[PDB]
Amino acid sequence: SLSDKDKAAVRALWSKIGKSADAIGNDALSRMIVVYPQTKTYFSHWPDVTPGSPHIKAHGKKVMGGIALAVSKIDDLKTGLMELSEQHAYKLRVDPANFKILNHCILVVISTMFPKEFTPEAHVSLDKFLSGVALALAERYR
Amino acid sequence: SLSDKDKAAVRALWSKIGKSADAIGNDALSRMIVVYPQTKTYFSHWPDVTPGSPHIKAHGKKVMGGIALAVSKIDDLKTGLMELSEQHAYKLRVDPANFKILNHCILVVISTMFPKEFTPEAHVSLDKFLSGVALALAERYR
Amino acid sequence: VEWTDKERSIISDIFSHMDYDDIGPKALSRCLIVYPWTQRHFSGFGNLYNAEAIIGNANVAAHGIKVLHGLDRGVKNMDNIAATYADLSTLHSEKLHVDPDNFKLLSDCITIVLAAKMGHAFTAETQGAFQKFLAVVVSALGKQYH
Amino acid sequence: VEWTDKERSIISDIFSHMDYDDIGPKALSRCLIVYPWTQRHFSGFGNLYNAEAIIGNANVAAHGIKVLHGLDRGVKNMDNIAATYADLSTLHSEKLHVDPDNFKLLSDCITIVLAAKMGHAFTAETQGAFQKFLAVVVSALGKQYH
Ligand code: HEM
Ligand code: HEM
Ligand code: HEM
Ligand code: HEM
Repeated sequence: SLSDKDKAAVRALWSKIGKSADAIGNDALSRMIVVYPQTKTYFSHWPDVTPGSPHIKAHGKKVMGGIALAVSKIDDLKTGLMELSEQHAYKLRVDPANFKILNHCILVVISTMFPKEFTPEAHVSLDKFLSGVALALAERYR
Repeated sequence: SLSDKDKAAVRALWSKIGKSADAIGNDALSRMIVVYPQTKTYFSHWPDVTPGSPHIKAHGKKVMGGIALAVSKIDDLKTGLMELSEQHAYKLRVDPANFKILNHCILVVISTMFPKEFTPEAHVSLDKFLSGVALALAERYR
Repeated sequence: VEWTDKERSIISDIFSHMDYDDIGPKALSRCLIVYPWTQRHFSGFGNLYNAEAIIGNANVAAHGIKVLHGLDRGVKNMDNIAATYADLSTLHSEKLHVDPDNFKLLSDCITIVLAAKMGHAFTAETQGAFQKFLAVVVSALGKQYH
Repeated sequence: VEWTDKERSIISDIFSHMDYDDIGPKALSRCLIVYPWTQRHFSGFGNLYNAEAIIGNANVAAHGIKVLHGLDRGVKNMDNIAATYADLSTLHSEKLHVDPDNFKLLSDCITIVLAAKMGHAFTAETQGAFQKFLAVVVSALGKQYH
């Protein structure tokens, strides 16, 4: 669980980077696709599962929008992300193992973009937070 | 998170297998040290890290005692297992990846021992619960 | 370490006694319930929205025997598993689009069901070699993912 | 796949521009904060009970340079990583008692810090080849664990 310190740390960081969420989302999805090619199995319905393709840029921004939601709903992620969890559970059937792959890609991106803001202290709290999102997202699966 | 259905399911199972806790404990740990020799890093203080050693036997019943505790605090694992969490976090410093490892061995043991009772449905709830236990033990780490 | 004779023996013993007709469906149907994400590739198998429907589904039962038998080739070619499976690997990747993590989930189900079947005979040493064998096959099934 | 010329080039490049004095300490120190169970092996290093103490620990800093130079041998022996590391593997398993899962957590921190250092140049392409390389060393470090 996220302590008060964690929640303040995420909010503060998000406050700072939130403006580039779309760039972050494109970057992280492009790395996921190239560094962990097995995740491509979920995008077989697109013809362009290539780094920074139109489809990837678009999705990039929808995923980072869900993170923006999670930040605003950080006091009760389970409830906050309930609808996103059923969409993943029953329509997409995404293996929760992938959330961890994506989270790691997100941290690498933030790290290359905001080197000065991504302190070790921010890292621990964002890591706890993204694990928290992963758990929330997995709620309705079984 | 555990539903009521999960809770009834674990409670009913435990009602049935709880008497053989010490055996399960020894079995499980013995499998964990054989099949996953890297977990031996934690028991280098013992001279007899071997399947069924008096050390394994004894420890197996201490661990299953913590599972008996969790079943009874099943409505609030976070608070119920706090003290266990501190021990693991500060004193043992056990990488929580290891929790998943043992959990898997516990399922194998229950399976070998109580085939009629370990249905697919009991399996989903006990898996959700052990995951539950793993997260509660990890609570005080960071 | 690759294969010790002991490992060879155990694998050989387990498969010469495998009751595919029992194990198959049970492993797959357990997998579909415990890791519901796996149902992504069974569109058309009929209703899989509840435990009971899954245990009774004949298509599930049949596909489970199909998958279990898919291990035979590994058993027969223990020193060439990667080469042997390359084809199945490409299939799951480009035609089925199966997330290779599911390979691992199913293996765990296989191990639990086999464990319930051999009881006490499913010693720590047997569990070791069996898991080692499944882990080699799962590795091979995911190498042609690009 | 094992090594493509491109991967060989990317690895050689990164290492010839590596600032060990910088990344070294940063990676380890970041690991001790983010995955605190890794502090298990550093009693003697001084106090590590808070983030600032850790960052500022000189023992931590020096061991960070030690461990990062530890990949130099893999770089100069790209086709023989398992043989090269066997020794270090024995060391970590029998004298240090280090949980191998920790090898993987330090790698992620090395990746995260080098990423903050290279910024934009730390492309998806680089990331892939650097992770690949690290995963092969981690595999080699855990191989003598009986
Ligand atoms: C940080 C964790 C994640 C968040 C916040 C998230 C969020 C979302 C959102 C908000 C949508 C839907 C928008 C809509 O069309 O209504 C979506 C769709 C989707 N997501 Fe997730 N997602 C996450 C992780 C993943 C992972 C790891 C994968 C697998 C590689 C994945 C695969 C998909 C797919 C296949 C869709 C449908 C996209 C389309 O058809 O264009 N998601 N995601
Ligand atoms: C289901 C998860 C687990 C539970 C409920 C659990 C519970 C416990 C309990 C209750 C004790 C203390 C005995 C006492 O009161 O003296 C203990 C000790 C210990 N546990 Fe955990 N544990 C779990 C998982 C693990 C794992 C996965 C590892 C490492 C691979 C581990 C390593 C240890 C060690 C090293 C000790 C100290 C043992 C000694 O020297 O006697 N535990 N555990
Ligand atoms: C140990 C892991 C597995 C092995 C050895 C295995 C083996 C096989 C084999 C041999 C086939 C051959 C059919 C043909 O030649 O057309 C097959 C087909 C198939 N497998 Fe896999 N399988 C495994 C895991 C899985 C999992 C976990 C899933 C789903 C989550 C899956 C989904 C499928 C599907 C959908 C087919 C096609 C059946 C059809 O033709 O309708 N497999 N598998
Ligand atoms: C990429 C991963 C790592 C590499 C390449 C690596 C490399 C090294 C090397 C080359 C040594 C040589 C010391 C000697 O020859 O005396 C060493 C020592 C040591 N390493 Fe590792 N290491 C790694 C990860 C870790 C981790 C994750 C830990 C703890 C979690 C750890 C704990 C230690 C300790 C305690 C020593 C002994 C230092 C002393 O007091 O002399 N290492 N490491």
